[PDB]
Amino acid sequence: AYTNSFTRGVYYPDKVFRSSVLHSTQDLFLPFFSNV
Amino acid sequence: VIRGDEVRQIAPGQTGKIADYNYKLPDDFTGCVIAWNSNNLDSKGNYNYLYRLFRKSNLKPFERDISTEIYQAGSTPCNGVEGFNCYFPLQSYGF
Amino acid sequence: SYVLTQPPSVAVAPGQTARIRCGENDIGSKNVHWYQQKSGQAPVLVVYDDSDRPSGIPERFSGSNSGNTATLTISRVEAGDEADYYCQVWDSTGDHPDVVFGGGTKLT
Amino acid sequence: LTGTGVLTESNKKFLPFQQFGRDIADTTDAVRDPQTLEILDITPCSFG
Amino acid sequence: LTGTGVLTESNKKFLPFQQFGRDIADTTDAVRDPQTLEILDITPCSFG
Amino acid sequence: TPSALGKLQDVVNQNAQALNTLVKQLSSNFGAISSVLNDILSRLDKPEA
Amino acid sequence: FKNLREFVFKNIDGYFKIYSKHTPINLVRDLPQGFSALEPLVDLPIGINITRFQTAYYVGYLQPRTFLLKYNENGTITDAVDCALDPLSETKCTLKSFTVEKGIYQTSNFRVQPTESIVRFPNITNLCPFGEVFNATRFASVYAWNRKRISNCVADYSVLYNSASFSTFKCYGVSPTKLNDLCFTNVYADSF
Repeated sequence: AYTNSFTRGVYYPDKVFRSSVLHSTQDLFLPFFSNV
Repeated sequence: VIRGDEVRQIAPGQTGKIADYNYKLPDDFTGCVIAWNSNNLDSKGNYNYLYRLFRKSNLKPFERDISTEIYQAGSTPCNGVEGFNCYFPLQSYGF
Repeated sequence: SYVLTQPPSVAVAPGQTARIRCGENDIGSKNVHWYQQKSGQAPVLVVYDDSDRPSGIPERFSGSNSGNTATLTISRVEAGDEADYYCQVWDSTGDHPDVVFGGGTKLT
Repeated sequence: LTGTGVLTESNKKFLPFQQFGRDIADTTDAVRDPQTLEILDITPCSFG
Repeated sequence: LTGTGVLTESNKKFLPFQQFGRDIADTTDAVRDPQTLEILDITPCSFG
Repeated sequence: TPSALGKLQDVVNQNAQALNTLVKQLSSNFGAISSVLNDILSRLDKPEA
Repeated sequence: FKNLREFVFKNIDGYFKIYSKHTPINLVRDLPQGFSALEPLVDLPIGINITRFQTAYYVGYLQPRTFLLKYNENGTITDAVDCALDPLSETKCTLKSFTVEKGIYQTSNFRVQPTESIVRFPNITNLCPFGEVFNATRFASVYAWNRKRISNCVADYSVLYNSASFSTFKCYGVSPTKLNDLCFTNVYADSF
C-alpha cells in the first residue's frame, strides 16, 4: 500500500513569531513529493 | 550520591564510570550541576546505597531502569544468579 | 640491589621451539636486550629491544616483556644456535649507573 | 532584556505557545503578559 | 585514524622507521599495516 | 626566452603560488596543536571541551 | 471516515516531546493536498530506553533536510521549499528567494557517503604496561632519568587522566579527549 503525499508535517521553525521574512532554517523536517 | 575521588567527572566534564553509567549529563550540556560535600548526612557504615558496575555502551542522559540488564561480551543472553562471562549490574556500596 | 638471574642450561630437539627466559622483579618497567656469543669469538646482538630484532638474524628469534618475565623464543631450532646468551637490563642502581649482565644460558 | 526605545501596543498574531521571540536581526519582537494582552516590538527612541 | 578513503597497494619502498607521512598540507598520505608489512596510500573518495 | 611570456608566467606563478601557499595555510597550525580536528572529536563529555 | 489525528514525538537526551493538531478528512485511503501544521504543548521525561512503540493513525520516518520559507505580513506559512528535492528547489534555496532568474547558479558540491566503519586493530589481547611503569617502587634522580620504550598496547588510555591520584595532568600538544581514541607509533616514559 503506497500513497503519494504532498507537504505533510510542515511546522514553524522556531517558537518565534515569524512574519514578512525569508527564513533559511536548515532543520529536521519531513521531505516533500514522496510516498507514505 | 558519589564518592570524593569521583567529583572530577562532573567538574569540568568527561565520560567515565559515574558519568556514563550512573548519572548521565548531555555531551553539549549547558545547565547547572548540583553538588555539595555532605559527609555528615550519608554517614550513619551506610551499606544500603547502590551503584551500577559497567555497561556495553555509554548511556544517554537521565536514564533510570530497575531491570535485570546484564553486562556480557558475547551475544548469547545469560540468566540466573551467575552467568558465563557476565557481570552483575546492581551492587551495594559502603560509606 | 638488582642482580640478573638466568638458568644454567636447556636442551631442545631440532626443528622445535625453545623457551629461554630472563625474568626478575619489576623487569617490565625496564628495557631488556639479548646477545649471542659463540665459543671463542666476539659477541653478536640478536634482539635489540623487548621484541624488536636487528638485521641479519631472521624471524626465528622473537621475544616479549610482560610482568616478571622476559622470555626469548627460538623457532625451528638448527645446529647453529648452540652458543651463549645474556640479558642486559640497564638500571640506575642507586644513582651509580650500571650495565648489568645476566648469568648466561647455554642452549644445546 | 534592556530596551531604549519608544513603547507602543501591537496587534500581532499570537498563541500562548508563541510567548517569546526575537527579530531576524535580533531586536525584541514577541512579548505577551497577563497584565496587558498586546504584543510589543521595541521601536528605538528615534535614534540617528 | 578516523577518515574516509579507499586504499590500494602502494608501490613506494619505505624504510621501516617510516610509518606515516606528512604531505605539503601536512595530512596523512601514506600508512603501513601492523599485521602484514605492506604499504598503502591515503586519498579520500570521489568528488563532483 | 621566457622574457616575453613572463608577464602571464608571473600571473600563473602568482596564482599557483597563492594556491600552493593556500595549501601551506592548510598545513599550518596558527597556534593550534595539529592541522587535524580529531583531537576533541572523541567520546568525552564537552560542556567546556 | 471523518477524522485524522497525528502527533510528533522526538526523543533526544531523554526528553519526550508532544506536538498537537487535529484535522478533518474526507478521503478514505489517499492523502489530501493540504498540510498539517502541528503546535507543541508539553514536553515530558521518560527515564527509559525506547526503541519500539505499539498501539485513524499514521506513522512517520524522519530524515534531515534543508528548508527555506516565506512569510506574509500577517504571520502565516504561505509556501515551503525542500532544498534537496530537485535541483530547482536547491537553486531556490541557494538564491534565498522563491523567484529564480535565467542563468547558471553554482549551488553546492558533493562527496561519497561511507558505508560502514572499518577498524584495523592489532589482533592481540594485552594490558598495556602503564599499570607496571607507574606502579614502580624505584624511581631515579632527575639528572639520571630512567627511559622505557613501550611497543604493544591494545588496551585503552582511560587510566591516564580520570583519577584523583593524578593531581597535575597538563597536556600541551594533545587533548585528553584524544587519549581514548588515537593511534601512535612510539611511547617513551621518563621517570624522576
